Amino acid sequence: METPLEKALTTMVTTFHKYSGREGSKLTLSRKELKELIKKELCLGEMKESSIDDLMKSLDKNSDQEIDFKEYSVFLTMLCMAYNDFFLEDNK
Amino acid sequence: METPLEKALTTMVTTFHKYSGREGSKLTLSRKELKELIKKELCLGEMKESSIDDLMKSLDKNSDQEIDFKEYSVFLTMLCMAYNDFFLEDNK
Ligand SMILES: [Ca+2]
Ligand SMILES: [Ca+2]
Ligand SMILES: [Ca+2]
Ligand SMILES: [Ca+2]
Repeated sequence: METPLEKALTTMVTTFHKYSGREGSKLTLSRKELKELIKKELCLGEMKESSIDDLMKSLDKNSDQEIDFKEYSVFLTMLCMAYNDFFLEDNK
Repeated sequence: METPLEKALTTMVTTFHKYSGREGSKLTLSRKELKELIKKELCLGEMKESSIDDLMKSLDKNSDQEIDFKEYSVFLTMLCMAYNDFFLEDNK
């Protein structure tokens, strides 16, 4: 038995490991694998090419242009804060 | 239109603001709000009291004994790496 939150974490592992196998290492999202993933995973219109390549420059820790899981946790942090800050303007 | 990952992050924001609202300040998980949240989010059974008291003490960068949102992303990081390391014994 496993929660809808363990299934949420599993989905984050799913789109990560699945798209992380598009290129580079199978544990990294290259700047192409990440651009591929964001362009499917975040549907909200402004996921445009310079929005993603400047985001990428801030998600990455070293400019290797391969996103390791601890680089990728920066993405997950900002997105989980942004949906909270949305909820603070909607449920009020 | 918003993805199953945005709905996974929404689930995380929903459990978060609910338990992060349940003691101390409302954007922050106290040693009790966290011990609640973990034992609600993780069905594992090794989410035991001293495992959680070390985990809390290991999450709490600042020793204030609430978990701010940027403390809480460290929990989500360890879990997204642990379910990947699970997935690496199956989808090898
Ligand atoms: Ca890759
Ligand atoms: Ca990198
Ligand atoms: Ca609190
Ligand atoms: Ca703290």
